[PDB]
Formats: sequence, structure tokens, C-alpha cells
Amino acid sequence: LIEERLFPPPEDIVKNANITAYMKSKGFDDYEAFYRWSLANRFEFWNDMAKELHWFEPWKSTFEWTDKPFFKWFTDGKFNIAYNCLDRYMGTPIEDKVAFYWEGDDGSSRAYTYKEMYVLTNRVAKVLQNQGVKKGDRVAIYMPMIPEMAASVLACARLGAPHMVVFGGFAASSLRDRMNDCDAKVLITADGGYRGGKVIELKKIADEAVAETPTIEKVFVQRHTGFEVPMAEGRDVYLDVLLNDIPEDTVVPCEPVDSEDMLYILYTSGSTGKPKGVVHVHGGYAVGCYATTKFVFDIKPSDVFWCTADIGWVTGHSYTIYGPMMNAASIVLFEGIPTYPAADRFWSIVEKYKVNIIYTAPTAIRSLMRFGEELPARHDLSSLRILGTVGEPINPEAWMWYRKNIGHNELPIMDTWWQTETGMILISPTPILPLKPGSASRPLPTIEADVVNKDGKPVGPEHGGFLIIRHPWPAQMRTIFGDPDRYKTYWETIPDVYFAGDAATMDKMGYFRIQGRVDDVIKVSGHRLGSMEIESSLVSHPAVAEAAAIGKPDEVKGEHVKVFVILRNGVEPTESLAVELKRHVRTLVGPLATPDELEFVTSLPKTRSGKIMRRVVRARELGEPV
Amino acid sequence: LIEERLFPPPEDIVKNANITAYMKSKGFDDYEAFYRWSLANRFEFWNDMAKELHWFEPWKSTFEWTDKPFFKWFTDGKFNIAYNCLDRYMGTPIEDKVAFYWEGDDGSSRAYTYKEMYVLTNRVAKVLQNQGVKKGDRVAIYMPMIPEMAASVLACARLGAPHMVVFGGFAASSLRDRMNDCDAKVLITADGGYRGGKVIELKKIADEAVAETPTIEKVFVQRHTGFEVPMAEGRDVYLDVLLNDIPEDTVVPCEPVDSEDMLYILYTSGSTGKPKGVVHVHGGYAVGCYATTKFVFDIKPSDVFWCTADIGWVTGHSYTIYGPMMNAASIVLFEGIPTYPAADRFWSIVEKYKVNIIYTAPTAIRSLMRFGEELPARHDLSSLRILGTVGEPINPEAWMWYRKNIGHNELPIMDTWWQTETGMILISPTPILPLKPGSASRPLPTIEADVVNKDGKPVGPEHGGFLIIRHPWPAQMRTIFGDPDRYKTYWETIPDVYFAGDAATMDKMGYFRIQGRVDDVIKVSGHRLGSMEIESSLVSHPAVAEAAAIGKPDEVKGEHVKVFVILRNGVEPTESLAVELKRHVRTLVGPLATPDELEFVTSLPKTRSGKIMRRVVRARELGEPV
Amino acid sequence: LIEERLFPPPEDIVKNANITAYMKSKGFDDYEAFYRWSLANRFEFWNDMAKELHWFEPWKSTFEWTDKPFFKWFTDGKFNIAYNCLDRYMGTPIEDKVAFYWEGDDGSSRAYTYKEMYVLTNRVAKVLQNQGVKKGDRVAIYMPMIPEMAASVLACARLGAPHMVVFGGFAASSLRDRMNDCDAKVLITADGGYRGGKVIELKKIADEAVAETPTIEKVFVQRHTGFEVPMAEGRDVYLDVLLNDIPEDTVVPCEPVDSEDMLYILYTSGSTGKPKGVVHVHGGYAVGCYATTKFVFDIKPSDVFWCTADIGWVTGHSYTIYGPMMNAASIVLFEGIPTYPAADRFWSIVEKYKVNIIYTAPTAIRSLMRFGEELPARHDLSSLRILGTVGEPINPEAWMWYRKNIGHNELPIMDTWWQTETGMILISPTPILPLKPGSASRPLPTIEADVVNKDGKPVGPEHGGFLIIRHPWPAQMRTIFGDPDRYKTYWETIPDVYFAGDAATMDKMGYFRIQGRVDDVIKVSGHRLGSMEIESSLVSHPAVAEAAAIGKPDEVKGEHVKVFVILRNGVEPTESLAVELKRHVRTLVGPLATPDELEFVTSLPKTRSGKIMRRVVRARELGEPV
Ligand SMILES: [K+]
Ligand SMILES: [K+]
Ligand SMILES: [K+]
Ligand SMILES: [Mg+2]
Ligand SMILES: [Mg+2]
Ligand SMILES: [Mg+2]
Repeated sequence: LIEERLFPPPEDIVKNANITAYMKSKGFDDYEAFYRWSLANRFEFWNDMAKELHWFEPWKSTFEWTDKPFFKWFTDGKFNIAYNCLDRYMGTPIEDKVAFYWEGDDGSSRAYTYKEMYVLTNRVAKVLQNQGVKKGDRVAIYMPMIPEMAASVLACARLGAPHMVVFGGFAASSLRDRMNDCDAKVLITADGGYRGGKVIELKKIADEAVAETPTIEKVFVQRHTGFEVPMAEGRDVYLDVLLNDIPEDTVVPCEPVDSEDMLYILYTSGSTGKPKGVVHVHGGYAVGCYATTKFVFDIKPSDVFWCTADIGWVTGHSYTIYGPMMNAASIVLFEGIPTYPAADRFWSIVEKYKVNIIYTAPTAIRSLMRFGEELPARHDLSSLRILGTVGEPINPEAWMWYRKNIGHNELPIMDTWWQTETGMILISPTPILPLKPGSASRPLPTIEADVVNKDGKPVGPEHGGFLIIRHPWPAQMRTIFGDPDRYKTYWETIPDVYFAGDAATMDKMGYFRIQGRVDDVIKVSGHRLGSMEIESSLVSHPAVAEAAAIGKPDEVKGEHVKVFVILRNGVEPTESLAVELKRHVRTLVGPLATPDELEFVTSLPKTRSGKIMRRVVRARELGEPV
Repeated sequence: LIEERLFPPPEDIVKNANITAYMKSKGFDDYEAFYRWSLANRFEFWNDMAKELHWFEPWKSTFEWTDKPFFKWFTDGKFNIAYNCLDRYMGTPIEDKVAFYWEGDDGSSRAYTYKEMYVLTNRVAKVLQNQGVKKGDRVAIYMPMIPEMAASVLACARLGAPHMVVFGGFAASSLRDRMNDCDAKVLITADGGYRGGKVIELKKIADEAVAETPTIEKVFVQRHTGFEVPMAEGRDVYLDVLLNDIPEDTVVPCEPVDSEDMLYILYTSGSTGKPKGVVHVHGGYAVGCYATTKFVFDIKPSDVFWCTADIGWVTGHSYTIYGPMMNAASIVLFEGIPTYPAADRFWSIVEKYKVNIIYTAPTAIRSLMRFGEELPARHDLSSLRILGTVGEPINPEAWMWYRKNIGHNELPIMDTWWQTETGMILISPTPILPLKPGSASRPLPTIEADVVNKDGKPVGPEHGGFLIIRHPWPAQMRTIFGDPDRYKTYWETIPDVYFAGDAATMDKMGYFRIQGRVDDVIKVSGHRLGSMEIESSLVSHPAVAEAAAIGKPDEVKGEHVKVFVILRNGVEPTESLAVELKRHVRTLVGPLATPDELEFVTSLPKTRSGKIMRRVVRARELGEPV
Repeated sequence: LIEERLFPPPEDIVKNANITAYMKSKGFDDYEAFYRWSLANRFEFWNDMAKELHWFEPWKSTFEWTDKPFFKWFTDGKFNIAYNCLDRYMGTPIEDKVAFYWEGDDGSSRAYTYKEMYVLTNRVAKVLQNQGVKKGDRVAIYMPMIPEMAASVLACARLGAPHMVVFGGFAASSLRDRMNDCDAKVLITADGGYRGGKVIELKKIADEAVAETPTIEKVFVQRHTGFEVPMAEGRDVYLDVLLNDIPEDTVVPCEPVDSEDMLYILYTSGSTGKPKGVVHVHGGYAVGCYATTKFVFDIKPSDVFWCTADIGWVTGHSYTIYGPMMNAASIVLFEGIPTYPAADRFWSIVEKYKVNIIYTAPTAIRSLMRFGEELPARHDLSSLRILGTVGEPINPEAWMWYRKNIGHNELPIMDTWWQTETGMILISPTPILPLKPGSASRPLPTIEADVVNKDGKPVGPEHGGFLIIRHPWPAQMRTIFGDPDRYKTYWETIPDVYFAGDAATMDKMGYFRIQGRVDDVIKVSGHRLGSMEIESSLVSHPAVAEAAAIGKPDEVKGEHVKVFVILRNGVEPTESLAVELKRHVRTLVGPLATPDELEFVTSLPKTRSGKIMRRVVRARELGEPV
């Protein structure tokens, strides 16, 4: 009943939307006609968008294949994303506007204006530079959500050094593996982060990782907790000590890089394989992140914007730092979690900072729904004008809850669909679209998405199929680091199209619904975890011969991990050992990957080629749909 | 599962049904073949029915259009409905049969035979006549459910004075508006009515209404409560005082009126517009009400019949007074409510009077279901042989409850579909039809109903559409008073057909299901309320600039009213004020229209022509289906 | 969601299955290709199977019609089923293997090896023989589940005396009726049986039955309870007294009978008619029961097998005694019920005897589900490798429960479909088939089942219809005793096919689902009860003029009986009398037939030919689907 219902957009928002302005300026009133035009005129649309940023030198052609299916955008243009996040705002009123409203886990708080971030980024760049960091070099970051994490990212961008950010929830193997796949030259971390009152021993975990990461010349340590931590003489150095000798007036000018020079690497996972280092570049990524933020979140000069995701995920790259700073937004940045001190913390934040736009996980909403409707009702949420969803599809129940309690039965929900590989939002509502619960809606401009069968034949309205994109978009990944074959499979699994890796349905009105990952990859709390990362840390234990991880349904988190373990012969299968192997995974991969269920088994299903058939395992437990 | 199930009719009822007798007499055994015959032979069917009443002079032709789509039935026939309710029973055994078993709110009780009603009606007519009431004049009635309300209606009918009855639940604006649209000459009310132990200040509300109703020469006051009430010298007079000087043997002979002279006006509402004064006439209305009562409720000489609706609605016009008295039924007439003294009150009544046929609101059933299965079980309901439903479609859950507890899993449910405009039941089971829960069933004889799209093309089995009637029927309204354009839209919205205003579905077997009002008019407890009547009383308050009423789902009552108010600038939006504006609507329109929800808003959606788009408002709150 | 899911078979079972071995030996890897081959090559398949048993003399032709639709299998072959259950195991290691693990209601226990059963069966045969029992003679058995019930059945089989077993739950009329329809010559019963701690007065009920069974020359009484019971001098004699004079070395050689000589009669019921004495013969029955047991339950030499059904039903004939003994299985035989001493009793049994295969009623599972997941969890069920279902279709909820708690989310469920008339399982999974919850799956080899309409036209995938078999199978009934017309209707209701009497659906993959009995026969706890047996015992009461039994839904038992009684005129319809008529049915038909609901009514629906229309009765109560 509820999913099949259309919710029209509220008072004043359609007339004043940014997308309506761009539409009007090409002679369109209706999104549908505009959409069709954007398909024909994709290069022109993206030229318009990129013209709105500062370029050091302009580009020869909007798009071209290189050695198909590798490609390029804004060819020969020279650019620095960091410059459109900071430099160009200097000498303007926007220099004194707030860039980050930082909010610590304990309620401490500090606001940084764009000028203050410009200066802080310049000084961090100089510290990196003085160490020998230069264009091309991979800088690893393992940090809590604090200003110096933003400044560190932007400082890498301004040197032309690709950053590689590891979420702070990951433990030592995870951090080590990522740093070695990309041959990282230095590491920026902290003494620790705070999360729900407890200290997270970032530096001690970094120590366990760096000792098996031979490429690391130096570790920069932000002093955040203030706790005595180990500091290896020579390698490890406090950032604040170094910054003592870097004047306030210090300036590292942005390095003008090619529109296709690496901006960053961010590791994500399939259900098989070691993690994939997804590569994004400065030009196309900036333009895509900029345009989608502008249109989807409708950013205006008076807006305070809050995306609740960690910068350790693509969500926070694209829609905390890069995208929103290029619209000159005031951006909330929160160190902590939704439940500490208590489960109204998000609503305190919205109220504290008069937040206008919120973009959050449906995990978070399922989490807070448990604690009832009283908590949001205690706070003034009346500053919100746009809500949003990211990381997975949202059930209609939680959609209603979000709209009812957080949006007073009026506000729009931007239900978004994209992935690390896509770099930017691809399918999503805009303020001008009637909404349907649990629907990403219509594609964004130029994005030629469809639903096809194995062979790439359109399946037609109302039928479930593979969700493909037909033509590149600016912010798409260019490759997988050290491994181009792995990038190619995205284009060569179904002839001539990009294979998103999700199944989907498109209804009579063109609205897409996402039905989850095809590879049945384990997603926990919105995040892809590799079966292989889990299974390895289990086999590395002395007790364990083999392992297979699957994901099983979880009311709150999406799925949780269950693992099936074949022990060595002779080992007694105890609850004590179950607890021990859970501990093992926690201390190596991290809390988010730690199995909630575990079962000792004597055998596992294999191909005759010898690999674990994980689909069979899951189908034994849960059955396979036809 | 449950709706798709056929329940066959019990022991003995099919062979002895009235409809079976009429069928046999035209050579039919099966309702389907008969139905098809009734379409071809509509004029003959209705001639048969009308031949069973007393006519002063007979009619030239069964039917004819006048200035299409106005029309006429039994043309040139002279008739008085009141005569077939009373006069013709005199000098026969039926004069001593009970006509009304009146049952007061407090358990007091009195039975009137047809003779006693003849005499009481004659004497009330004479009082009206002596005042100057004559054929053509509109007599307003605002009364509780007591014998003198029946006698007052019939006395109007016998003078040829159209009655205009305002439900006693309506407050002063509502009563004033109705009296002024029809230019009412006098008012019959009471000092008050009892409802659930509390007094209803009918006379004080009448005083507030008459003071703005310049056409009223006189107010007749039944002394029912006995409480001291204000009586304006000259205008206001006690009925019992006047009746003191009217002998028992007094006789006002029925005025022989044309078969198309006004019987009454009854105001109903759409979602927009001021209330509509629906006009019924003596001849066709009598014949239709007579025939449908005879066939649907199977009335026999031994039957005690009870329709639980107020005479203030069309239900009580057609199927408490006129229809059942023309079958010489013994009729229960109850002043009160289902829950006082307690929630077995209906079942006390059934038992007290050995009621055979009950026709009630599904609101009432949803209401009593809350109080459990013990209450009906305490009483002897074994006298019932036929159950029925009116006012709205009944969910299958409450259908099962009605059949289980009130019908010992045997009795038929006459699930009826019609409206004030149609004057009589149109689609409904008869005793001979297998029943399906939540289905009005097959149309009654001559009634050519179908389901069509905007353009009037049949949509076919199993598909939702507009429910139309193809050809007039005897008891249909002839016009809307003072406003024939408004009557015409019923015929000119879809070419050449009557547009009922409800959506519907017809299954493989011909059974119709009703799916609610198209105009999304607010129905509360089975009753249409105008959005415009509510919204006006709100704007008349000093605090309120504009308002929009919608109906929202309600477990018991069908829907309740929520209103959205734009206040004047500067006015503080308080709970105190919310309470105050609820009070305002209660004291002007009445309890049934009083908003259960209310929301202060700064703006409302409008056409560019300036009107409130109420569909958008509702769709913002509840979404619109595709 | 859940029913539409495929569960693949576990580790090791497919490669080592018996069916895979037979398949490989005809050159097939896939069940589908094999199945199609089995249709063409039915005679060869059954020749292969029968070649695996001992024949006294071989057969001329696998199959032939006699006077169609009577037919025959393994024509002219001479055989004794008892010989393949016992004799041929003597002089081999299997003589010392356990044949029955008997487990009494009170926890007493005794194991019998095949040698010990050979000797016990020989000695019982001799006792019967010495009385004058000879080939052709009907021996009635009314016993609890104890070794001497198995030995008594086998002793009949070895003399060539058809056995007629009456479930011990049946009371005296039921037992008398069955014994008289078949003109039984002797009766083997016991002093009593134990069931849930209480004594069942078998012998006293037998006394009430035999006194109206003129054909009975002798009653053999097993001394099981030890309680003083009445013993009529001359007729009644203790089995143990007679066995005192029968040496241990006594041998009655198996009588070599024709492959079509009667093995047994077992009475089952439709919704109308007196009970039907279904006739099975030695040869085809043995081969079918043997083959289906071998393939479906995958019996290996190390297996302990447990079917929880009483031998009083076809289930225990086919799949406790005959089928499993012909695979040389070790078989549990339990006297009692699932709930005594408590509701873990089945799980104690599985653990006590390291049971490998369990075949049980879904009633039992619905029964035990009520008591929660703790009870099975207390016991070691780890010996189970195959689960199974019999008697009715199992809801998906209880399927999940069975697989989760009894099969640790791995074990297969053999969901079986067949009836007394079919003699053996017909549609069912084998270990090699992916399972779907609530689906019997694909037919067994040679079994040409389909879903057709009234006229026998295939209805096609996904549509509900009549479930027919196209060609006989070895273990099918040959006739109904004393009444061949009644056997013929099975073949002459739809031209040229066997009409199972169940409705069904076949999905895109060939998997059948059963949707219950067409005749709407009353099934209680998996067992067909005749409406006519119930209705008769009610009319035999002095108070009762007429009666009609229907079956109404029951959460646990499938359905329960409700009866509608027309009393004599003048009789007061009391709760006292309701209790009395329930008692009446209990003491004559038995506990399983005793009405849970009863309603006094004044009339019942009849044809004009005068019979009770039971469909109308049910449809008045519960409605009829379209
Ligand atoms: K490398
Ligand atoms: K007027
Ligand atoms: K006989
Ligand atoms: Mg190991
Ligand atoms: Mg005002
Ligand atoms: Mg009798």
C-alpha cells in the first residue's frame, strides 16, 4: 500500500530550487524533458558545470576514451580540487563564513571559517612538503573526525599527493593491507579518537600496522586525546610540535595538476577478492561532486549542511569535504556516534547548529527508531528543509519515521544510489520530484541507467534485473590501483555498459528501486566488507584450517556476519574458542567485521577447482530464491 | 482469503422471500435472468410496484424526460405519500398494529399503532395549517428521535409542504444555512433532546439560528425535556399547548398532489461547495422506497424492523419512516446512542422488541466491536432473521463480527449502496443471493450500473473505475434546490450517464465492491461533511486568515477531520487557541464536524486562480496513490 | 517469501545416495533425465527392483490389465512378503542385527534381532495355524504398538492370511464394523495398551465389538498390562499361555502365494460412504514399499530408522514394518505419545537409539512447537541425517521449525504424498533434490502425475487443479473389499486416469504442492474420518433425529469435528446433552472422532433426493471459495 504512493514537494522549494534555475536557463520546466535533453547534450551539461569552478588552464575536450574502456574528462585542463574548496574563496566575504562546525564526542566544539581552513591546510601541506612529500606520493590517513583530518586531506590534494584514508573503525591488518597495496609513503594518524566516551587506540593500532608496512618513512601524530602513547624515535612525530615552526602566513600554492592526476585511493570490497583501491582524479571528480551536491541538496548561501558519514567512506569524501566545500557550504563535522551521551545526540546537533540539510544512513534511522518518538520531539528540528539517505535502500517504515519525526510530514527525502566506484550520486530525487518511499527515483542529468538481463536486453517496466549505466560520467573511477583488469570487469561483464553490481526495478513512471548487491557482498551498517578479509584473519589463527563468511539479515545493521569454520583436526570446539576467534577478528580487521555468529563445521562446499562456493553455504542456511 | 468467499442463504428464506414471489409471477427462478429482464422491462416492473399503492388519480406514462436531463415518473398521477403510510390502513386490521415502538434514551417507552399515528399526524397538520402552512411551503424540522418527529414529517407530507430536516447533531450555523437556502417558513423543534444522559439544547441553538433566518414566521416547540427554555413571545409556541385545542376526531384530508410535487429537501455535501438541497418528490420516491424495502428487507406482516439511523439522514427518511410504513411494518424508533447506559443497548433493544430486521452503520459495529463479544451474548438476539449495513462499505473483519455475534453464523447481511441523491437503495443483496464480505452485490431491478473510465468506456471485470448508472430510477432526486446547474453535473460529467461519485469494482460474478468517494469528501461516521462548512466557521474566527479541512483515516468513524489553519500575522499559535478553534467549530457546525487534529501553517497550496488545492494538502500528509 | 526458496542438499549425501547408485547404473547423473526415462521404461525399473527380493518362482510379465481397470503386477510369480522381511536374513550376519528397538510408554525397552522376530513370528503363526487359520482367512488385529503386533502381522503374512488392523484409538462400533465388512475369523488383541500413563481397555472394547461380530471363532489376548480383564471361556485365550506349548525351534514355512494374493485390508474413509476396505497384495506391494523406502529414506546398513505413525495406519504398514524390514533396517517401535512423560519424549528417543531417519506427522510438529525450542535443544539429535513428513502437507512455518531445531539448518525433509489406496509414496523428494518448503517435490520413478481439470485437460504450470496419476504402480490397491464398484470410481471419475482425490499445483520447476482433499473429507491429526461413521453413532442415540459432521480448521490437528444435530421434537437442548452426545461418540467411534463443537439445529440442507448437502453446511459456517 505505502510504497505505491506519491508525495508532492512542499511550499516554495520547487520555484527556488537550484535545479529549476539551471533548467529554466536551458528552456525547460519539466524534469522529464530536461532529462532526455541531458542525454543528447551530456558534454554541454558537464561543460556548464565545470565552467563554474576555477581552472588553471582550460580543457580541450569534455570526454574521450583512451584505451577503451579507460577514459578521460576535461582533457588537458589543469586544476586543483583544493583550490575550489579554499583558495578562491580568499579575498571574498566567504573567507569569513564557517566551513566546519566541528563537534566533539564530548560536546566540545570549535568553528573554522574558510580562511581558517585555508591557513590550516597551507601549514599542514608545508609540513608534509618539508618531509619530502611531493606530487604522485601516497599519503595514508587513519584519523578520527576532527578538523585536522579535513585539513590533511585538502593538504594532500593541494600538493597533488593522492590520499588514502582508512576508516578509524578498521584494525591493524586492514590498515596495513591498504597501506601496502598502494605503497604509502607517510601516515597521518592521532594518539587516539573518542567514540562514545571510550578512547580508540589509533596510534597503537597504527604501530602494529606500520611495523609491517616497509614503505612508511614517517608517521604524523595529531595530539587529540593527550594520552601517553608510544612514539618510535625518528619515524613518529607530533604534528603540533612540527606546526610550532610553521608561521601563520605560510603558503604552499596549489600544485596545478592535470585534470586526470590522482586525487585519492579508497579501498572497497566485493564478496571475493582482496580489497580494491578505487582511483579518483581531480577534474571530473570535482565537477561531478560539485554538481550533484548543488542539485540534490540544493545548497544555498544560508545553508548549514550535515552528512553523518565518516570521511573514511566515499560518502564523506564526496559529500562532507569535497562536494559541499565547492558549494561554499557551512558543514557540520561530528567526532562521535548517535547514541552518546544518549539517542537524541543527532537531534541536539541539528538544533545546536540550525542544520538545514541532513544526509544519513538508514542504519542510523533504524537504530534510533528503537528508542521512540520522544527523543527527536524534545529538540527543535525546525531548521531542516531537506532530508537524505545514503549507503543502502531504506525500508518504507523507516522512510515514514524519518519524514514524520524528522521532517514533520512535509520534508523531502533524497534517497540516493551510488558507490565508491561511481564517485558521485547517480540515481536520486531532486527537490522538484514527487517522492515514493523506498525509491531512489529518476537518474540525475546525463546518467543513462537502465535495467537489463544477463545479455544486456532491456527487461522492461516492473521486472527485476541488472542495473547498468550506458555511458561514463565525470566522477567515475578511472581504474583500480595496481590492477586494471579489475576495473575492466566493470565494463566487460555485460557488453559495452557499466555494471553497477546491484539488482533493481524501474516502474511505469521511471522510478528505480534498488534490491541489493548481486555478488551478495556482506554489507554491515551500509558498508561493504570483504568475505576474504574476514576469512583470512580467521585462517591465520592456529586453530583454524578454513573459513567462509556470509551475511545474514539484521533488523538494525542490514546484515551481520556469520562465519563457518573448519577447525584443525583434534581441536575442541568450545564457546571459549568461539569468543577467542571473535576477538581475533576484532583486533585484526575491526569491530564492524567481527562475527555475530560462528559455527564449527567439518566440511565446506567447493568447486572442483577447490574454491569455497559461498552461495551454496548461504543457501543451505537461508535458501536461494528462484 | 476471506473476501473471496461465497456464503449461501439459510433455511426457508429463499422459498418464502418477497422477491421470489414477484419473480415467480413473471416466470423467473433465477435472479440473473430476472435482472436482465428488468432492464428491458423497467417501465413494467415499476408499474407493477406503483399499482400496489393507493393513487388518487393514475398516471399517463411511467417515465419521460422533460428538459433533459430533468425527468419525471408516473406523469400526471395524483398521490400523497402520507396516505399510503397512514390513511389507507384505517378501517383495516392494520390500524391496530404497532407503527412505532418508541424507545427513549432513558429506557422510557411508548408504542403507537397506525391509528394513533394517523390521529397524531392529522392534529399536527391542523396546527401547521391554522398557522398558514399550505402546499409549497418549506417546513424546517430540528428534532430528537421521538414520535412527534415522525408525525411532523408525515403532517408536512399530508399538507403538501416540503419538509427540511436538519439532524440534531448540527449546531446553529448549519441549521441557519439550511433554513435560508430553502427559505423555510416555520420550524418545528423541541426544548431539547436526550443523548447519552446529557441534554442537547436544541431550542437554544434554534434561537441562535432563527435570529439570522428572516423567513421564519413561527417556531413550534415540542416539550420533551421539560426544562425551562427561552420562548420569544409571538414567534415561539409550545406544540402541546396548541394541540390542547385540537380535538381527537380532527381530520386534515391528504392534499392530492402531483406525482412530481416536492416531498422534501435534505442537505448533503461534496468536498467543495456550500451544502446541496437535494429534492425528492412524492410519487417516484414512494414507489422506489416501497419496492426496495419490500425486496431487500423482505418485510412480512409479522416483522419488527429497526433502522438505527437518525431521521436527519436520508437513511431514516427512506428506511425508517416512508419505506417501512408503506409496507405496514412495526418500526423501532430510538432516541439515543449505542453505548448508553452501556454498550449492549442495541442488543437490549433487539431483545426487548423481538426485532426481526436490523439495518445499521458499520461505524456502530466498529464501535461496539471494541467492547467485546460478551455484551451481545448476554441478550436474546434470536428474533433477528435479516441484518443490514448502510452508510459506507464494511470491512470483512466487521462483517464477520456482525454475522458471528449478531447473526449466529447464518443470517444474511444486506450490504447496501446509495446516497441522498439516489433516494433509495440501488446496489445491494436480496435474501436470494449468496453473499461475499464487503460486497454490495448485484444491482436491484432496473438499475443499470456499470464501471467506466473518464470517457465512459467499460473497464471490464476486476478493474477499478467510476461507478455509473445508465438510466433514471423512480426515487432519484429531481434537482438541487435553487440550483439546477448543480443537479446537471451529475449527468454531464460523463456523457449520458449518472455519475454516482464513488469508485468501484465488479468481479467475474457481477458483484460490485465500493472503494469510497472520488471527490475524497470527508465522511465521518457514515456522513458526508462539507470541507467548506468547516473551513468557513474557522475563517469567521478573528484569529484565522484561511483554512483547509481534509479527512484522515479513523479505525472507528471512517475518517476524522484534520484542519490546516493559516493564522493572522502576529497571532501566537498555542494549544489554548487550538482548543478555542475546536470549540468554535463545535458551537457553529456541530460535534460531528469538530476537528480531531489541527495544524497552524504559514501557507497553503493554491491554483493560480487562487483556490485551495485540497488534494495536494492530503497528498503532502498521506501521499496520493498512482 | 519463504515457500519460493530452494534449499540445496548437504555435504556427502548426494554422492553416496542409493538413488544416485541406481541412476549411475542406468547412465544418468540428473534426476530429471532419469525421471523421463523411468516413464518410458517403467516395466524395466520395476523388474530391477523386484529382482532384489527373493521369489519362490519368477513372474511372466511385469504388468497387465485383467478386466480394466483391474490389473496385476509380476504375474504368476510366487512370493511371500514375510520371507523378505525375515527368512532370507537367516544364516547371514543380518540375523543378529536389531530389527525392532521397542520402547514402551513407561520407558521400559527391549530389542529384537531379525532372528528373534523370525522365531517369534514362526511361533505365533503356528498358534494361528493350530486354531484353523489358513490361506484366505481374515485375521483382525486390535493392538498397541508392541513387538507381538509386528510378529502378528508378519505371521498372518506368512500363512497367507490377510490381516485387518484396526487402530487402537478406535472404539467398539468402529472395530465391529471393520471386522464384519471383511468377515474376520479371529481377533488378536491385548488386555490393554498404555498411552500417556493411562490404561486403554482394548480387551473390554473388543468384548463389546465381538459380541456383534458373529464370524469370530477365537480371540487371542496378549498379556501386556497384566490387569484382570474378562475372558469368555472357549472364545478368549491368552497368547502367552498358548505360546507356552510352542517350542523355540518351531517353524511354519512361508506359504508361497501368488504375487496377487491378499496381503491385507485396511479401512479408510471418504466424506460419505461407509468405510472402504482397501486391498493390497504381496508382490507389487512389497516391491513398491521396498523401492520407495530404499530411495526416499536412503536406508543403509548402519541406519536406525523411526517412523512415528501407528501400524494402525497405512504409514506403519508400509514404512514401519514392511518397507524398512525389506531393507534390513533397525527400526524403532514406540508404544506411546510425544508429550509423555513430557514433550521432549521424541527427542529422548532419537538420542537413546541414535536414530538416523525420522518420519513423522506435521501434527506432531505443530504439537511440539507449542512447547518451545528448549526441549529438543536438551537432547543430542546429532545422529539424524534425514527428516520426513507424512499424512498431510506441512506449513512452511513448521517446516522451518523442523529443519532448524531437528535438522540444525542442513538436514533434508522428505515431504511425502500418498494415501492408503496408493500403498506407497508417490510424490516426494529424494536426497538429491533441492527442497522447497511445503512442497512434495517431483514424482518418484515411473509415477506419471499431472494436474488436470474436470475433463482431464492439463491446466498448465501455476494453476490449481485435480491431481491424477496416468498409469498404475506396483503397490496400488487392487480393489475395495466386497465392493469393486467403489474401486472403479478411482479410475472412472476422470477418463483413463487414477484420481487421487486431492487438489494440487505444479510450479515452473515441476514441484507439486498439495492443497487438501477435494471431497473435503474430515482429516484429524493426519487421519481421514468418515462423516458417516460419526453421523451414525449420533443418530443411534435416542435424542437424535439427524446429524451432519463437517471439519473446521484447527491450529494443531489440521481440523476438528463440528457436528450439527437435529434433535427429536420435545428434547431440551442442554449443555448436559451436548456432553452426553460427545461421550456417545467417544465410546463408539473413538477419541479421534469425538466432536469438539456441536450445535443443535432445527433443519439441515438436503437434495430433493433427501441426502444431507454437507458442502452447503460448511459453506454456511465458513463460506465456499469461488
Ligand atoms: K605494489
Ligand atoms: K433563495
Ligand atoms: K460380507
Ligand atoms: Mg591456522
Ligand atoms: Mg478572521
Ligand atoms: Mg434416535
